[PDB]
Amino acid sequence: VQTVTLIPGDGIGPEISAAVMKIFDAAKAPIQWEERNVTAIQWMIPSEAKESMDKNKMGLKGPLKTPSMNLLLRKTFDLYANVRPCVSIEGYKTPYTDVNIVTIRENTEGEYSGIEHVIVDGVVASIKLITEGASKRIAEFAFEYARNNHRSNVTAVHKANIMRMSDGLFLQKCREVAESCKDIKFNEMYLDTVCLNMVQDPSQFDVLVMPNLYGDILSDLCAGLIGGLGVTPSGNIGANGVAIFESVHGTAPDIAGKDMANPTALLLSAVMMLRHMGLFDHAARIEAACFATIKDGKSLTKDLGGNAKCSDFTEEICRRVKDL
Amino acid sequence: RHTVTMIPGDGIGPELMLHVKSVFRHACVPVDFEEVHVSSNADEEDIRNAIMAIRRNRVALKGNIETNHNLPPSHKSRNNILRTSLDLYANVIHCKSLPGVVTRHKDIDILIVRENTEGEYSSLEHESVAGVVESLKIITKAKSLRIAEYAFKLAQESGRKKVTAVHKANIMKLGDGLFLQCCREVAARYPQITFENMIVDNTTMQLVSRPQQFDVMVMPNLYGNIVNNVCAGLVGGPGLVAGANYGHVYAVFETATRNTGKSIANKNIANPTATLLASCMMLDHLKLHSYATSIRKAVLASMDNENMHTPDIGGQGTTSEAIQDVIRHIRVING
Repeated sequence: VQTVTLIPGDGIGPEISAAVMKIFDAAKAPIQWEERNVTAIQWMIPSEAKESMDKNKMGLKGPLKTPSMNLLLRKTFDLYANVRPCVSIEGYKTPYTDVNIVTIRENTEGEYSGIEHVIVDGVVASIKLITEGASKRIAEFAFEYARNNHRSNVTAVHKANIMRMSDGLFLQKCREVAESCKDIKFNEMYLDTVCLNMVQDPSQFDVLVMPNLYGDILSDLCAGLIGGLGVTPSGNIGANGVAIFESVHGTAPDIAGKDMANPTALLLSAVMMLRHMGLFDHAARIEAACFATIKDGKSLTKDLGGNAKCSDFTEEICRRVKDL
Repeated sequence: RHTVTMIPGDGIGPELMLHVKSVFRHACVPVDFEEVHVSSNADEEDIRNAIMAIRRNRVALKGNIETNHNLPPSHKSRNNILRTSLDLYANVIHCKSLPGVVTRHKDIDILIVRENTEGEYSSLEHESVAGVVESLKIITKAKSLRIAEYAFKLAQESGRKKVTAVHKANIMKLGDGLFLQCCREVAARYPQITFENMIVDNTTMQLVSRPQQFDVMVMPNLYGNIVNNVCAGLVGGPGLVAGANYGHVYAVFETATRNTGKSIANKNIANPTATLLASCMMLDHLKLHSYATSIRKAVLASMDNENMHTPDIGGQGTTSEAIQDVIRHIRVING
């Protein structure tokens, strides 16, 4: 029974953080919550927070309000791999029904290198950085994720036709890892083709690995295929075995305390959390109990949406997770 | 009679140029194609003489030259070399829902205006030390102003009402910021046109759910690559949508998605619609508007008939059967 640094965050942060804990022990989970506040000071994040995370290794983070803490937590814990598994959800139906993609985004260098120069008046050069080190590391993580999560194919996504030196070296590191891991089927594809086919037949894609800006855009389009950021789990993996799993929707301050929110997304990042540790049994139950709640009917939130409030939704998940 | 440069390209390009000639013959279009070819050769003499022919002719219709991304960075994409050498700064494509092609989303009518010469297509890279590669995306004021002018003039002349600038200025603060601000400046000269803006991530999310909210869109080069292909796919795929490339004097027409289609080439299954619509836009540009309209109504009429559909859009017919139907629709328009 280990401890998980909890970061409720602002607006609807606390309510959906309450809903996740309620379901987490309604379901026998060997997890106890060590709440914490994260915030820039002096910048920095508090002593309070840096040492919980460097002790527990596992955090779950709600919607923070808006130095970028997105960027702070990345640089403070070396969050180098953004993971977003998108799965169509029965009951919450979009025009796309067959989706099951995992996007794996390099999260340190790439187009978000922070280097821009004004070359002269009216002429800006923004510098994209691609390194042997980081590309190899996100590729190793991509293939390791594919095995441990029983995944058949890993596609590298690139534009090495246009950006030959940089996207090329990213690709070169994906190739070297793939020849050292023939268990998993590897292909390459241009970003524009991946975009073109995604909105036509998303079902043909398995694990997508790609550098920073492409991963930023694709992860969002995929989540748009399954229903939005209100239903999307996300995780970030760092150095020395730290990992932070999170909401990525807004705080929704205008309904912040009216039992009206929907905790699906953070609850699913928690599920994704357990799976990361171990505890698949608990994950499968919580997840299945969630999936069955959304499909069965009018116990639905307003934003998904029915006319039931957040802890009616949450309590039915508790009701059903107790009957494995 | 006009003389047009024709670059057949790779993949489905060659076969589809033949049907373009064939359709122009039946319609008696006063246009003579002057073909130039571009090989795989690392040497640039092919691509350079294609450029000089377009300088001579001012108008061209082209397939897609394949780019081998396994060759060294010195071997740059010829499609890009053409685009930038000739300074065709505006990539324009028009994605509109085709009533005969039923997809997940209806009521789509989006003009996309894409800066076509600058950006992350500048081909400026270097390895400072072993394993450390830098690439310089270039945004300038003169080119951001230029593209923004075009999108707004387009929006007005075609009676649209909203331009949406697409960008990553919240993270690419200087580069994308400069582009966004050039748009804003132009916006202030078109008070009658609603100006909005949106981040490229959230734009792709809105496209796959509510793409009816977009009217005209303008953006820098890579984001256009993404948005063109997203919207091409939404309305039915790469065989349907034409694209144009405009400079101040030169103009070059093609398929919107810029794909060679090597995996379906030479099996008489390619969809000729994108290529045909591209050649009508070329006819409009040449002020041959009556020929453009005859052929465009024919091709569109054929898409209405499910029986004419190629496999890219769920059908079973051949290219040649589609071209047959198109010619049948022209052969009654002109007597």
